[PDB]
Amino acid sequence: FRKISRDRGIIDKIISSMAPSIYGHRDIKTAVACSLFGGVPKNVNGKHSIRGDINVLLLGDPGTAKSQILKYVEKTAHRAVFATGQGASAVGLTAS
Amino acid sequence: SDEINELKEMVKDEHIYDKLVRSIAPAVFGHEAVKKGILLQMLGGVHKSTVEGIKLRGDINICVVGDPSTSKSQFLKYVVGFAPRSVYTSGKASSAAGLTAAVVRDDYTIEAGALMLADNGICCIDEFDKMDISDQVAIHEAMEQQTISIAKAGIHATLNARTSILAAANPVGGRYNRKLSLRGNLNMTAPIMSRFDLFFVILDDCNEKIDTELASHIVDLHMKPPFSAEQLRRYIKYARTFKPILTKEARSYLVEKYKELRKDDAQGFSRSSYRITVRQLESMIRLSEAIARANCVDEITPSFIAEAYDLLRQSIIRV
Amino acid sequence: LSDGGVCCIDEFDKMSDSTRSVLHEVMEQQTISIAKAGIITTLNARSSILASANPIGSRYNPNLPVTENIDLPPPLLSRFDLVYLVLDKVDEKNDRELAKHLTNLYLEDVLPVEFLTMYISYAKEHIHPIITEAAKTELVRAYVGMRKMTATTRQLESMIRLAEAHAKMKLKNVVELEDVQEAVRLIRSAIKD
Amino acid sequence: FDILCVVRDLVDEEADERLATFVVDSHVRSHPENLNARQRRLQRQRKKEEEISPIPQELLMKYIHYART
Ligand SMILES: Nc1ncnc2c1ncn2[C@@H]1O[C@H](COP(=O)(O)OP(=O)(O)NP(=O)(O)O)[C@@H](O)[C@H]1O
Ligand SMILES: [Mg+2]
Repeated sequence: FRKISRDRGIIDKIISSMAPSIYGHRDIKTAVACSLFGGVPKNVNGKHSIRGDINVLLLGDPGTAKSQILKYVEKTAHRAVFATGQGASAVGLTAS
Repeated sequence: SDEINELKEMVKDEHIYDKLVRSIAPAVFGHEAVKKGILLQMLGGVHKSTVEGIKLRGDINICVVGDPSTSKSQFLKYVVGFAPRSVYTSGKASSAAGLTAAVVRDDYTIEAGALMLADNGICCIDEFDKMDISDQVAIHEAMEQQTISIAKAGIHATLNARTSILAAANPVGGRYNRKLSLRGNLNMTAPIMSRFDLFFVILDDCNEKIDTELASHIVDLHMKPPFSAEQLRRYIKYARTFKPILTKEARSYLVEKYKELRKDDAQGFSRSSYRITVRQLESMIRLSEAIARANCVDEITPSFIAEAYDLLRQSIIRV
Repeated sequence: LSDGGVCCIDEFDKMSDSTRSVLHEVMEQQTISIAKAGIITTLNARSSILASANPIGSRYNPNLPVTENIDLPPPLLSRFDLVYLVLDKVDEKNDRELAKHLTNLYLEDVLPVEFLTMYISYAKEHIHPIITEAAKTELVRAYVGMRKMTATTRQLESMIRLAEAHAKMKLKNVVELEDVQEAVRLIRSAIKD
Repeated sequence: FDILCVVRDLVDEEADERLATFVVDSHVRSHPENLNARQRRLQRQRKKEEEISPIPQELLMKYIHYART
């Protein structure tokens, strides 16, 4: 990891490596990469806590690999959960 | 060994492909294209897993649009009677939960719906158009991702739904309006229409030369195909063991034919697609694999690509 | 529960929509599909339905079609073999004789009403009509005639079933031309509504 | 949702040409039939994977987890 991190193109090689069997959509691959690495969560003297996670919406037409991208991210992330549409209730998403 | 020899005498026949299609649903007259589709559904595509873990659907989804006058439900009755691991259900009688999977007490746990029960199988949905949009949108995952995912009541799961779906929609108003697009004749929209591999419309206006022999066939059926059901099932089981591969010529030819369908589907000054998404290229791959299985050859010749292109054109010439 | 018997349904216009959908697979497949609690089965209903339905409001309007008067939708209405209208429109040559017939029941004590069930029973037990070869051509020409006049094969299937029923009557083991002709004629009356 | 990606499916001849070429290549590259045998097969999988992934996917998962933690 330390070796490959030195590469000048490493951000682009990571982004190209996101969902490699999906053609194009480099913007989606970038958004997914940013989300999957995430920001830094912060807490200002304990008096104000700030989100580090990056939330992403894939809005668009049918047959454009959006569901496949999400299944890939379920494959790749160290803790992941997947819940389609009508299959998710309010308490089934947060807590019950 | 008797069954082995019947298999050999079947694969020896150069034009068995016609004999298979005429063995589909022998109690229903005509409608060769639908019978060809049902054959190429019981013969599925080859399901694939990519190096990145991303799955590709092997199952083939078919829609049979028809007026309630048409002998439409006969196909569902046939294939649910014939094909192993299959179910029949009615569009409005079954809810979204009742279709994918429901959550019940016994605690909280998952009750298998119709698309769970037809995993590695065929699910037949009659009166599909009467199904509420709330009930329709539930199956969008099982249609294409081959799974059902749930997050409810402290029970969280993803469930296998590797299923070929066969839908028997009515046109809006019952009568199929031949002046309108296939889009205009249905309450479906592009998210779910792109999930079907192909649509068949089957129409029954009066034509005396047809109506005479059709009527005669109805009375013949009340007892006033080349293969038995057993032989056809044995062949289907054998043909499903083949796993065809795209020949190099077929790959480039398929790219050209996809570009043709894609070009012809363009509408508006934006050149927006409607029916031909990338999903339809993959549909041609599935269909040509099913055709190669129907011919029991491990290599896909461009003639199969031509047949798959023409099978999709049964829908695309009606826009 | 009406497996092997006539199911009599009144208020058939006011029927609930889930029931209206459920009737399709008993009309077509004579069964109802069950898929819950670990049990999956097509529960066979095998029942002939006699429906009784009503117009919207207090009166039927015969200057409007059945679909315009009745609540229930045409595709369900199409499944019935025979469909009838009974009306209270005033006519003394009917009403007076109806009233005299009705009122005479309070005074008076061929009509084989108690033998009817036995005749039905022995007919259903013993007689299984098959279609005559000439009756094929009769069914075909009759069907193409009404087709030349909006018919569907459901009408032909109905004419077959009515002709077979007509052959159980008279205890006839083979459907005759006259059986087809009466099945045709009664359906021609019905489809004109 | 503090990144939005809008995904439009437009007909575009050379773009659809390239995408369709990639998709059919992916399908043969994902076909199931396509030193001990297990070692050789894992090596063949790596040979297939480096055609499209500039870094190994198995490496990418641990790299993500490392960078996160
Ligand atoms: N750029 C692409 N490269 C490879 N396959 C693609 C591409 N775009 C679409 N597909 C294929 O299209 C199919 C459907 O993908 P999917 O992820 O369901 O699309 P989607 O964006 O979710 N459409 P929808 O579910 O209707 O909103 C999959 O089998 C993909 O392999
Ligand atoms: Mg999707």
